[PDB]
Amino acid sequence: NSIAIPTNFSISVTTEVLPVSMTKTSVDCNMYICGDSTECSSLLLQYGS
Amino acid sequence: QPFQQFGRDSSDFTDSVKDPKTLEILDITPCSYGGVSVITPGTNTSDAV
Ligand SMILES: *[C@@H]1O[C@H](CO)[C@@H](O[C@@H]2O[C@H](CO)[C@@H](O[C@@H]3O[C@H](CO)[C@@H](O)[C@H](O)[C@@H]3O)[C@H](O)[C@H]2NC(C)=O)[C@H](O)[C@H]1NC(C)=O
Ligand SMILES: *[C@@H]1O[C@H](CO)[C@@H](O[C@@H]2O[C@H](CO)[C@@H](O[C@@H]3O[C@H](CO)[C@@H](O)[C@H](O)[C@@H]3O)[C@H](O)[C@H]2NC(C)=O)[C@H](O)[C@H]1NC(C)=O
Ligand SMILES: *[C@@H]1O[C@H](CO)[C@@H](O)[C@H](O)[C@H]1NC(C)=O
Repeated sequence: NSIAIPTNFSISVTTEVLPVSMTKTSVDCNMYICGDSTECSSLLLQYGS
Repeated sequence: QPFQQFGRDSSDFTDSVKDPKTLEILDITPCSYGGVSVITPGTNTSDAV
């Protein structure tokens, strides 16, 4: 038989953070593998794609 | 320091060396360092890049 009714109000501001993107990178095989080596470059070419 | 002939690195890549004839340290840097990108409009379109 009872009921509670608020009589006052308040304004509150909250924050929220969401990631949207990350960094972009590129990799070169001929430089990371067989750095400045013609024989190793030929071997890597023979290895496959 | 003395008793040194080669310059190592965290990635085991040579960067410095001592000349046995002039007794002075040198530096090693790969012939290719930067990145190169090429913009093309398509094979049918043209050949200028
Ligand atoms: C419930 O809501 C009522 C309004 O519907 C609030 O009453 C009034 O609230 C304001 C808030 O800024 C009070 O103003 C302040 O009053 C004194 C003046 O000396 C001082 O603290 C500040 O410079 C500011 O002006 C206002 O006095 C107040 N009125 C009464 C009659 O109290 C009430 O505060 C709300 N209740 C709660 C618990 O927040
Ligand atoms: C072989 O290695 C020896 C050390 O074992 C080096 O000896 C050095 O020889 C050079 C030759 O150019 C000398 O330099 C010269 O010194 C004076 C400076 O006033 C002058 O004659 C020339 O302008 C030149 O700079 C150097 O002093 C000498 N070192 C010594 C005596 O401690 C030599 O580099 C190597 N031999 C060659 C490259 O023929
Ligand atoms: C390039 O141009 C020719 C010209 O007739 C066209 O038929 C062909 O489909 C085009 N090629 C590509 C890959 O779009």
